[PDB]
Amino acid sequence: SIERLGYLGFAVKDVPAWDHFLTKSVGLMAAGSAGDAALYRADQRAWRIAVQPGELDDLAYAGLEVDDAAALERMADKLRQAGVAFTRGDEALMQQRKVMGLLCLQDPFGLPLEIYYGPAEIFHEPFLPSAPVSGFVTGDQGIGHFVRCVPDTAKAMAFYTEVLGFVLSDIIDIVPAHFLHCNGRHHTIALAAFPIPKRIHHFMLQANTIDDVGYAFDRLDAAGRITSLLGRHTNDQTLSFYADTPSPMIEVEFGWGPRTVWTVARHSRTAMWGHKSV
Ligand SMILES: [Fe+3]
Repeated sequence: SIERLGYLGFAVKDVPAWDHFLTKSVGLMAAGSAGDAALYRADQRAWRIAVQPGELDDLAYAGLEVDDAAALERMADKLRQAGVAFTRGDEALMQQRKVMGLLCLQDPFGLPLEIYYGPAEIFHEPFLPSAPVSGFVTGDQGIGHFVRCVPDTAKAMAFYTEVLGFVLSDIIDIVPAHFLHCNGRHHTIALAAFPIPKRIHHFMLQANTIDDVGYAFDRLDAAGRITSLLGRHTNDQTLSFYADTPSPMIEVEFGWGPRTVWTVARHSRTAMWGHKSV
């Protein structure tokens, strides 16, 4: 029943660094702020990534989107029937997130998830990137995807698939990482039992052309943030590179051209070619 990943919020120590990193390096558009948070756009939505101060330096929340008010109610029922605790968002939160309905819960292991419907769009104020990027691929596939580090894969799997309704695409023995989808995007969430002290390992934005990626690589390289050379994944075939975010241990992946989802298969390497570690 979850349709797609629509937005992400980070609680970071260096907001100045995050702002600069998101605009000048990644190419997102600054969209003001909501509360203590600075907002950034990637398309027509009023915002896609929120950055706020915090000693946490990690992903503070994930917005999971559904198509209408009724579907939101159906998620309410599903969560209750599955016995998962949740809370309705109040007027304050709803207008801070610019959504029309909002259920708040958390995955086991502690990641705050927000299920919403009716987001705000601003077409009269067309998106203008802060760095040279022709555009991002969002739409029905949502904002991108992230790799959630969890202590127990089977427990995380059951929740994401059984209650949230994600479906497995395939596995890669990196620790077997499990990739799940909830729309055409090969994966919106990947679950892996990595020994890092973080909620996620990385998030990924998909650009329209290979040049977008090439240009971004140079921008991030000049900043000294590259951690992975250009490459292409085995399972979704995304062509990308990885770079360090201003928050230690969390990284970004800028990619292009992934295939869309189907049959579960198993891969032994994450890279088809490339992706050499730097
Ligand atoms: Fe990825």
